[PDB]
Amino acid sequence: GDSLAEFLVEATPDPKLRQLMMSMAEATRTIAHKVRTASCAGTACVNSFGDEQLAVDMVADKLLFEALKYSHVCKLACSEEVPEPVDMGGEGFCVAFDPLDGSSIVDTNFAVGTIFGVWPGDKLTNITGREQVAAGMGIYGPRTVFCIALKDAPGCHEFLLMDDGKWMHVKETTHIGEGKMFAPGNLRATFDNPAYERLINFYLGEKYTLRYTGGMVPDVFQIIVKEKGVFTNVTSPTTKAKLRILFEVAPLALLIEKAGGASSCDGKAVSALDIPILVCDQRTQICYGSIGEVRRFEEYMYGTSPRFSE
Amino acid sequence: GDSLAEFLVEATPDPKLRQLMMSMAEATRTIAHKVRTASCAGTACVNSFGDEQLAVDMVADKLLFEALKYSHVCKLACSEEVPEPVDMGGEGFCVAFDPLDGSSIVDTNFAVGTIFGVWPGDKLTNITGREQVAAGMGIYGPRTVFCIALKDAPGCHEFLLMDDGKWMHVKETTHIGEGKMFAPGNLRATFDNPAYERLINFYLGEKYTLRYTGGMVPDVFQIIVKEKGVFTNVTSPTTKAKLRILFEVAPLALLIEKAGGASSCDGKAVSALDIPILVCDQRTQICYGSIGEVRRFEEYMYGTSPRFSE
Repeated sequence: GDSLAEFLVEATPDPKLRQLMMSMAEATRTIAHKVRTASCAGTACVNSFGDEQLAVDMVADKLLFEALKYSHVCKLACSEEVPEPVDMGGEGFCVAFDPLDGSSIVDTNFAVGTIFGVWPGDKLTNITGREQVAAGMGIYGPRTVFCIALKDAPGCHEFLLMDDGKWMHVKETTHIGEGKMFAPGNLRATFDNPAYERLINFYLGEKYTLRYTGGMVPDVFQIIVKEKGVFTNVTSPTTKAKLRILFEVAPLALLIEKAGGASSCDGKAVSALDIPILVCDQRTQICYGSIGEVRRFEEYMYGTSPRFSE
Repeated sequence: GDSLAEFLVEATPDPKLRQLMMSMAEATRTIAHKVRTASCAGTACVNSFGDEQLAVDMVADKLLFEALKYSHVCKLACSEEVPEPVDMGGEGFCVAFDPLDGSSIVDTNFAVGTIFGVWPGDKLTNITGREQVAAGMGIYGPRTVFCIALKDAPGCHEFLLMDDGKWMHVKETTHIGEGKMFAPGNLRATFDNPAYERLINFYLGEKYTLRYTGGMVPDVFQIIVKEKGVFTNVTSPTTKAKLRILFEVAPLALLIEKAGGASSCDGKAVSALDIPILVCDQRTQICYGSIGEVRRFEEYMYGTSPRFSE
C-alpha cells in the first residue's frame, strides 16, 4: 500500500497532528528494537537508553518522552508509571501513554505493546475519551505494528514496519461482526459476581474459542484483525479495578469503535469515550467487542442494554 | 552469556549433531526475518523464497528443508505439511519439524514458532520420543529465541538472537515447580468428557490465572520460562485429536521433561517420550506441566497416577 506520511496528509488537515503521529511511529520503531535485543537474564528485562542500563518499561518511557519533546506540538505528557502530567515545552496536543503494556509477558516472548491517546488543548483532567483527536497502539510481536485511528478520518488503520525503516499501510478496519471468541480478563471475579459468572458460563457453553494472553494490547488488537470477539474486564466486591481510562481504556475505545465496535465502561452502560476522566490515575472496568457482543454484555451484567437492546 | 557454538562443543561430543543444531539455528534466524516483514494484505501472509512468492508457512517449510540439505548430516526430513519423509542426501540424523505453528494467529501479531525433533538413524517411523538426540523450538515474538535440549546434556537451554546475528545463552531451566496457571486446549471437550470438565472446574475453582493463545509453542514455552503451569489438550467422543506426536508433541515433551517437567501422552498416563510413533501423521493428546500438576491430570482423568501418585 502507501506510506504513513502519505496516509496522514489525507486523514487530518492539521499538520501538527501529522508531525505528532510521525513522532509516535518513530518512537514505536525504536522501542521495537530495544525489546528485540533486551537481556532478560535476571527475570527483569534490561536495555540501554543512553549511558544507563534500565528496564524495558523504562527505556520505552524515556523514548516516548523524548519523541514528544522534539515534536514541538506537545503541551502535556503523562505516563502510567508517574500519573502526573508534565510540560514538554510545546503546544498543540496532550498525550497520555502506557509505555509497555505487558508486565508478565516480556520474559515469555509474548506480544506486548504501547498505548497512547492524544487530546487537544492543555488539560489531561476533566476530559472525556470522545475529545480525543487521535489514538494508537504499537504492537511488538513477530511483526511491528502501528495501529492508529484519527477522529477526522474513518476507520482503524494498521501500519507495518518495513525493512527500510518505514511504515506501510496494510489494513483498514471499518466493521467488526459476530463470532465466537472471547478474552475473559479478571476471571477471579466469577466468584463474587454472579452476573459475570453466568456470562462466562455462556461463553464456555456456546464453544467460544479462548484467546487470553494477559496483555491488553494484543487481546484487543485481535478483535480488530479478526473483526470479531469480546474482551471483558469486570470488577467485583473483592476484586478492585486496575485498568486506567486515560492511559489504556479510553484510547483503545477509540480504536475499537472507529473500527465498528462498541465499549461498556465503568459499569454505567455507556461508551468509554463518554466516561468523565477526573484524575489521571482514575481506574475503571471495560468490555470491548462487536455491537452484538456488547449488547449481550450489558444484558447479562445489568439486565438490559440501554443503547442496543430490542 | 556465551554462544551456541560454544555451548554445543560442551553439550554433545558428536560434531555432526553440532552442525545440525547450527543449521536449525540459522534457519530459525531466517524465518524470524520473513515473519517480521510478512505482507498479510491478502487472505494469507506471504513472503519471498527465491524467485517464487509463497505463504509464510511455506517459506518456512522450504527454508528448513534447504538448511537440512546443505547441512550434509541429514538423512530423512519430514514436514507437517506433507507428512511423508524425504531423503536429503546426507547421513547422520532424521529431523521432523512443524515449520510454522500458529498460522491462525500470524495476522494478529501473536507469537508463533517452529518445532523440530532430531532422531538418530535412518527411519522416522517405529521410533519413540525418548530416542531423540535433540529437540528444539524457535519462538518468533518481540525477541527471537532458540530453545533447545540435547539428550547428552542436562537441562533446557534458551538462546537469544543478538544484534550481530549470533545466538547467546540467556537462561537454563532445570526445575518446573508449582503454581496456578493453566492453558486449557480443546475446551470444547468439557461437554462429553466429565473428567476434563471436573478438571477445568478445579482450575477455575482454585483461581488459576489463564494464559491460552492458541499456538502451542508459546503456550508450552511459558511453562519453561515461568517454571510453572499446565497445558492440556484432551480428546472426546465428539472432539478428535489434532496434535501430532512426531512434529509437535514428542519434541516438546523432551523440552518439557528436560528442565524438570513431566508429560502424560495419549490416554495411557505415560510420558510422550515412551509412545511408539508408527506413522508420521499420527495424532495424540497431551498434558505438559510440573510433576505435581501432571499427577493431578492423571488422577482426574484416569483415577490414579501410576508414576506419581501414592
